[PDB]
Amino acid sequence: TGRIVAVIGAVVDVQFDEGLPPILNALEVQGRETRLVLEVAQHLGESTVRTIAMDGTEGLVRGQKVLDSGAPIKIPVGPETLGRIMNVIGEPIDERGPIKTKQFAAIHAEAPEFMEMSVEQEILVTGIKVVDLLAPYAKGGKIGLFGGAGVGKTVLIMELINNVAKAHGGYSVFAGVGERTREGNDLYHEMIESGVINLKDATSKVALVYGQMNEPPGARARVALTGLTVAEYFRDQEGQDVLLFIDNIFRFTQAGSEVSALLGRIPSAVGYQPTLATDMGTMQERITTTKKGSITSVQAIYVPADDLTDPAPATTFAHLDATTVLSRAIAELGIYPAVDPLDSTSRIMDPNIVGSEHYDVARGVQKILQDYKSLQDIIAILGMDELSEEDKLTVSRARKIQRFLSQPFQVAEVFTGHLGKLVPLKETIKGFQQILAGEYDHLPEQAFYMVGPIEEAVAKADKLA
Amino acid sequence: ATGRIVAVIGAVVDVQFDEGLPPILNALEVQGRETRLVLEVAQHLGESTVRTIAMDGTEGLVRGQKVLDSGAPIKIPVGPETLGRIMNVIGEPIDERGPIKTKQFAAIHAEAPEFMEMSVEQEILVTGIKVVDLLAPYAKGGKIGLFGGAGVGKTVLIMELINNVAKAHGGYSVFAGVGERTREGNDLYHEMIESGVINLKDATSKVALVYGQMNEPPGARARVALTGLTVAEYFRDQEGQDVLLFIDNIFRFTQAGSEVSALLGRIPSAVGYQPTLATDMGTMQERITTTKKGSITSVQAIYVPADDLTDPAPATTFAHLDATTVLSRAIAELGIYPAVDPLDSTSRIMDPNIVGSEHYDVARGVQKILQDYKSLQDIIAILGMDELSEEDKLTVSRARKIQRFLSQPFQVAEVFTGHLGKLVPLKETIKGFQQILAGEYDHLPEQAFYMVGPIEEAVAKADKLAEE
Amino acid sequence: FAKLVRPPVQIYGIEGRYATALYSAASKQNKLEQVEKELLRVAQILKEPKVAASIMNPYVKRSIKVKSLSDMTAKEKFSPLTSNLINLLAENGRLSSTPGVISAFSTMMSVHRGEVPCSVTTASPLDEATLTELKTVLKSFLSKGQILKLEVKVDPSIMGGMIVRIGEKYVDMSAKTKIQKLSRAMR
Amino acid sequence: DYHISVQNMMRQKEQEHMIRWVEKHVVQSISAQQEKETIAKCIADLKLLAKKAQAQ
Amino acid sequence: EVSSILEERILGADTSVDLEETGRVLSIGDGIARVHGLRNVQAEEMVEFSSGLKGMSLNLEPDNVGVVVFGNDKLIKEGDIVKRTGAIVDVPVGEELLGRVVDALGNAIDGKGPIGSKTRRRVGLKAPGIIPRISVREPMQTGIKAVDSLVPIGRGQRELIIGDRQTGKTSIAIDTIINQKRFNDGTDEKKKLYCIYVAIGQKRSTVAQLVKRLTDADAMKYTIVVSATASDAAPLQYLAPYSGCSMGEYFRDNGKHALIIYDDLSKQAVAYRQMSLLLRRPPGREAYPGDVFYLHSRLLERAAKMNDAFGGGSLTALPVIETQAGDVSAYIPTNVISITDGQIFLETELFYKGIRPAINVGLSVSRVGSAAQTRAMKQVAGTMKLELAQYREVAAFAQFGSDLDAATQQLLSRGVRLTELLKQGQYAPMAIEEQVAVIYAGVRGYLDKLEPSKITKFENAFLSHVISQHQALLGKIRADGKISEETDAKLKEIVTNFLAGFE
Amino acid sequence: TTTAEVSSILEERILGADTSVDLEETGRVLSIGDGIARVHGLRNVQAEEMVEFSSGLKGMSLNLEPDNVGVVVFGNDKLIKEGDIVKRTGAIVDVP
Ligand SMILES: Nc1ncnc2c1ncn2[C@@H]1O[C@H](COP(=O)(O)OP(=O)(O)OP(=O)(O)O)[C@@H](O)[C@H]1O
Ligand SMILES: Nc1ncnc2c1ncn2[C@@H]1O[C@H](COP(=O)(O)OP(=O)(O)O)[C@@H](O)[C@H]1O
Ligand SMILES: [Mg+2]
Ligand SMILES: [Mg+2]
Repeated sequence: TGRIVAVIGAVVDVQFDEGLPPILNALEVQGRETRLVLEVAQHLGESTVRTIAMDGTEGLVRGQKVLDSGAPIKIPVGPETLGRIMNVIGEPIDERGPIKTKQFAAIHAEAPEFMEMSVEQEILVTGIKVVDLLAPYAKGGKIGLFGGAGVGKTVLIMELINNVAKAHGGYSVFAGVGERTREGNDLYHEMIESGVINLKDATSKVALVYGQMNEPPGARARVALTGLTVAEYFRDQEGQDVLLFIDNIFRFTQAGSEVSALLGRIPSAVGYQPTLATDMGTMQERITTTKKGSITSVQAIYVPADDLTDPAPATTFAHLDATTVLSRAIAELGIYPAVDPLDSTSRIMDPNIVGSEHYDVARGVQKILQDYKSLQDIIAILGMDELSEEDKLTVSRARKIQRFLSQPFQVAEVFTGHLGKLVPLKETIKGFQQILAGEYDHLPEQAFYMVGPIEEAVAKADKLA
Repeated sequence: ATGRIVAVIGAVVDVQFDEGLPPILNALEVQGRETRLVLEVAQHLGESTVRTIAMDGTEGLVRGQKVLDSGAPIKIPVGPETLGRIMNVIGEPIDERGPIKTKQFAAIHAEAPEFMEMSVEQEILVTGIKVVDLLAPYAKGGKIGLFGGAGVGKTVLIMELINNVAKAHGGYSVFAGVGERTREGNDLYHEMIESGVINLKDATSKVALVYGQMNEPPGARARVALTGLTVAEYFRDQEGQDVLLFIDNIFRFTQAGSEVSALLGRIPSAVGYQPTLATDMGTMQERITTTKKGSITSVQAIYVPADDLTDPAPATTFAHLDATTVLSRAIAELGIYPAVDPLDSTSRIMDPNIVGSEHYDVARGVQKILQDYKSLQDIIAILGMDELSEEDKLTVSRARKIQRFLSQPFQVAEVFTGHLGKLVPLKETIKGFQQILAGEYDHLPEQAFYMVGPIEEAVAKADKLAEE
Repeated sequence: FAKLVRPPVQIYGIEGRYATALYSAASKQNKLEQVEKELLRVAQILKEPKVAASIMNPYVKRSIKVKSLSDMTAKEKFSPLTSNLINLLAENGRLSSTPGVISAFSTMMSVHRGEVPCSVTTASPLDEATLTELKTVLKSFLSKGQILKLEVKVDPSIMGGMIVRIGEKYVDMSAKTKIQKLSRAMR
Repeated sequence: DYHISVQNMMRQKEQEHMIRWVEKHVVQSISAQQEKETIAKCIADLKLLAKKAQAQ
Repeated sequence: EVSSILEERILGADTSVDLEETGRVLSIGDGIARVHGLRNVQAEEMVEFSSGLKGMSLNLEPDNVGVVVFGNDKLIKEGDIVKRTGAIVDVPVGEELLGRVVDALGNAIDGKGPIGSKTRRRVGLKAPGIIPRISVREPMQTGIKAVDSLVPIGRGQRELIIGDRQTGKTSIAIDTIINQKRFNDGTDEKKKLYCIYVAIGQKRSTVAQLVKRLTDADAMKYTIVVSATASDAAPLQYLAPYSGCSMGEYFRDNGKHALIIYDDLSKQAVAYRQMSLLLRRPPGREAYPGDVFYLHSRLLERAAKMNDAFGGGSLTALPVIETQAGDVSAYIPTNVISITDGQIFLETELFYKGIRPAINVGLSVSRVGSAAQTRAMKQVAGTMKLELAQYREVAAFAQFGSDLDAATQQLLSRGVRLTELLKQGQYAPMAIEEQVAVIYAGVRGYLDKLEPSKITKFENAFLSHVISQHQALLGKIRADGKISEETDAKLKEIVTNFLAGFE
Repeated sequence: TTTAEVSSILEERILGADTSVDLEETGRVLSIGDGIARVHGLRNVQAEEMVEFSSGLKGMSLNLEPDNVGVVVFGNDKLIKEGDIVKRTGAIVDVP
């Protein structure tokens, strides 16, 4: 048991007598109404360890006794963490009683060893036609979800959770790093309405880990690790294809930079921490495909100053395996989900990974869309009669494709009254291949709007006239 | 209390006392100096040692030299006896006319007036300059800013303001040259001597002078503004008369603070300024205010480094000024003097409820047409002027006429341009700009509106050019 | 590193580390009093014209100073651990701070035996009966099996009242009472 | 309201003048009062004893 | 009487004495005092010096405690005694602060007597969590057509007023304060909004002008002006936002609705940077300390809309950020933009282009969206927003719009008329029904034939006509909150008649 | 002060117990943090010599200060604590 000797800002220094705790150890301050957890960051010498705080440091007196927990910050983990909101230190903040689980796990864990890593890229079928076709999600990969509000990002997150739960039988974890309290409450209630989290029975699919903006930088620096530990439990002790969400990774980088600055470490370029690459790697490398299961991370990304070459977005892209961008223009066009079919890219979009047929279909779809963009420019400048019959048929096929990318969502059934569809990858590939082959060129444009498999498209065409 | 000098690093002198430690902001007299060297206590370093800033050169100082304490901050000779007398940072007269025999002495450091002492009334001070009196009118008893770069015309503008206002001002006036050229100070002194504002023969002078120039150490340039505003404070509070406080240039106060900050032992702030920039600037500026006892009309010239108004030193001053006048280099290069930026100058009294509906409408129309001209310049760059429509050609011509008619010769600028100085009344400016907006002079060449006074002079110049 | 006995005051600084180490070492082997006496007598043998010089001189080798001090402390009867402290100070170059270390250790041992003085500063001292009355009331304040020292001061600025700092408390009934008249001045 | 404001201002001026005289007179009077200084040396000794009894 | 009441006051005051915790000033400089001793001091705890100045113990270093000074540092000498108050900094709170100008510590500076505050509340209390809050639905009418139409603000939402200097941020805040008069003096309790204006780093003359402006508009009777001027020490400017936030939290917790306007949060950030640098805390980008995002984050998160279980109160925050040359990528602007929900963007170019207020609707956003609007205002505002977006898409061709497509010219005309509608005078807030009527008259194509320059005159005349003769329709719109079909037909008839008779 | 001017080393010196510990070939970590570990002792250590910690990690003696040795840890610094015993390997950092 140590004593506080320095309360400079959020940095608290504790001097121990008997045994100095190792770095990244959780120290619990005594005499406070709310738990104050200090994480050891340095060994300053003279039996003194410099710690960062996970809560406000007001009311701390030089000489307050601090107990060494004996391990890093350990959070309640298990199947009972689903449908609950917990902060970085693991305390429940949903006012629904204690989270009663069987085991706890330290947030700071080593990345899986070299042998435990999988050696085969595999596509995680999300059930969404646009994602599964043009920008497939690699199992155990990282996805950069571009776009903010007004493009249905939260609806996409809920639908991804529901699809992964229904198809692969794997749970999901949402770790909100620096998430607004108002937006956190809105997302919580929206998820409650969507049914992905249930307050009555144990059918919830999301474990929420919220680090609000009003918390100290140390808390937001470890909220991502807390959510990642929650996902790691499901990956290891249950062998599920977990889905981790980080909203967003840029605030994780910012929290890391603030924590490093508080410790008096000389900043790197554009005012970032020296350990930016190493901290990002230690966070991301735990998101991989082990032999027991896998963790797939869909991380929202905010690009500072709209500069993709800034150190934070560059370091984040160093770990990304695919990108999904929600364009407001597509949403205004009326296509939901608003995933941009052109700007979205996937590293595993290679014939050796997804197969020759899938690669050919996706490349053809993208080529037709680009040709449609060029012909739309021509139509904007010249008249629609200028283009040939081939150009007109390509325009019609591309319109059919871009309306086929739209898909009803189960999470949105209560609102729009349209039944949600979980389109398998084979059905998506077959439908888009048949559309490219000109098989359904006689069907009207609206026959493919907001449908699942192409059979539903032909049924809707039959319904029309 | 006698202390010994222990460190003479740069302009910062560390003095160690044993019996009586002087409080911060205390004037210390260095014994053994042929002249009078004053050290101002800036920090208490501990161990009965104080860190001080020198008000003169530190050459010749030796460790262990005795230092006295005044028991009070720098006290300057103040009163009606300082009129026509130039005085140093520490109050010593530097005009070789003998001591400033006065019955009052005031410390240059004092508390800012309280909230209840603020005066909310605001009239309009007509200056005779078309741009100033039209777009950013000055208010009696209000703080005035003259933001500008190096060579845009801050000094000439403030000299013209002194010529136009100080002579017509019933009350007293104070000029506080902070960190500027001594040549300019000598020129101003001789000009005011020959203009009757400063009279050496008898006590009818109306302007006091406080001069700390760029040859002075940074400690001196960081306190002359305080000395001048202290003289102004005496003329405002002890006597109920109105006061004019001309400062040129106020940026040197911040620059001097930055120069001393590094040796004072402070982590540098952004762009290398002192961390206490805003604090000290506000402490200085709040003292220069119109109270219920009296009114001080302050016309401060503000140097903008590299013509970058986003620099912290000029940026912080914007919140401290009611009316601001930004002189831009681009306008000066076009030959338009004064180089006041019509679309950047602002005034608090610019409001229809204060300056009247007509004045506000004319000013807003001028600004709007100039903004539209700025928008159309980009089109003219690629399209070409001859390819513009007939409607916007008229707008461009009116904007050119307004830009040229904003220019005005100055009495203090007769030596450069050669034109006779002009002083246009407010109603004449309003009528002229309203007529130009209405297009009543679309038949006159744009050259006729360049360097003229009232619109009648513009038409006279037009017909004179037509005669040739 | 074996745990060291923390002194009660726990002073800080360059002399602080040396004083704390000395207190921890002397608490072991139970030689606090002997070390304190050797420190109070080693300051006097550190102010001779020969001894005070040649240790503030920076152009004499530390080895020379170390020996000059080793033989001095050997012939000065010092053969416990204080000789080791002097040798360490000589080796590390903190010899000029040795009086500070002595003062810090003396304050630590004083707090170990005596108490923080109850500084009283009102005016010229009153009758001895009032002095012993205030001493007794201060003892009653302490009343923890300890004896406190006293330091009486004189302050003309302080009015009829007195200010007493019994340890680290510093009650105040003095000219500040007339300062508290601003409440009437305010409202 | 003219009369009301004038009366209020006069009241405030009288108040500040009275407090100024009081604060400029009390300090010098008590500085010149040794017979009150000697008892002010013991206004708090009993108060000190009571305070220490409260502590103990 | 004066002497009698003075003696009554002095006899009422009791000169009690007691033990304390005290320390000596090792070194005092630049408003930072290094204090020896004071072992049992809490972090961020108020302590008072011998001279009477108060302070805040921030750095609890082992050898000394670093305390910031609430005043000029000349009154603190080496060796002075620093007593311990024993409590974290707190400010007086309650309804008694209404109509009063107070400093950062709540002390009255308007010379109107002591504050009769009965309750004392801290300045560093945590914001409400996820559970206590509820989604923002109730509108917060600012009185500006542009704001209430395109960038709506709800009760419990942090909306930013960002822009360069001399663009109208203070004017927007002050007219928002003025507009709430129609609700406060009325009868509907759930619509009253108590404004709290916090002035940071502004000259006392400006604050006096603002107070006079509010008093002339009879808006001070529900407004608290917390003043931390440029003359005041940096710690006071640092504390002023938190003091105002606590004063608003009092109303928020008691079911009432409070509006807090942190004017120039950038100046508060500058003051905090000065304090951190003088405390030798490690610097970062632009010399700001690492915990500068924390400073504004833990302040703005206290703005929330509590649910019915907690009272149903609210606290709306309107921070003001003074960007330099429109650079929103700077440190503090980026922090505040990330923290808040949306922003109201003002531009100098638009200000001098005749578009006053200078709200740039292209850059101004509101993440709460239309959920913070009345049904009628939402109905008109969706159409207006869509049409203005279409116009801003084709605004580049306005220079050569004569030789353009008919659709493009129609869009240009509609957008120009809508922009002329968005213009509004200063200190003239409009009621929600008046705004919805004007926007209805605009979007429904009743101004296309009218000259673009004559929109303002038509707008004023139409407002006068509808207020005078058709007050019943405006009252029905206000009470119902939606423009129903019958009201739609009545508005159509009224606008048609006035347009016919306008010439 | 200096890195080895800590109170523990001073106590070891004054107490005279500086004889049992092998300061010539082993050393104790004074301060581990920021990826660089300061070691007291290793008087016979070489520049760039690889030293192994108690936990098992190996480090390279980068800075040979007069009173301490700055060792960069080839691994996570969490496993290294103050007071850990560092011993020489008698070889400049090499690889099989
Ligand atoms: N809607 C408006 N119409 C006309 N003038 C306006 C309007 N709003 C503000 N102004 C004027 O613009 C000027 C600047 O206004 P304001 O003080 O609100 O701006 P600001 O950017 O907040 O100021 P500062 O940066 O100096 O604090 C004032 O002269 C004010 O009268
Ligand atoms: N009417 C005028 N107003 C201002 N400047 C003028 C005028 N006529 C000519 N000038 C030129 O502008 C320059 C301004 O010089 P100065 O006032 O010293 O600039 P600054 O004070 O910014 O260094 C002068 O060199 C002068 O030649
Ligand atoms: Mg000049
Ligand atoms: Mg403003």
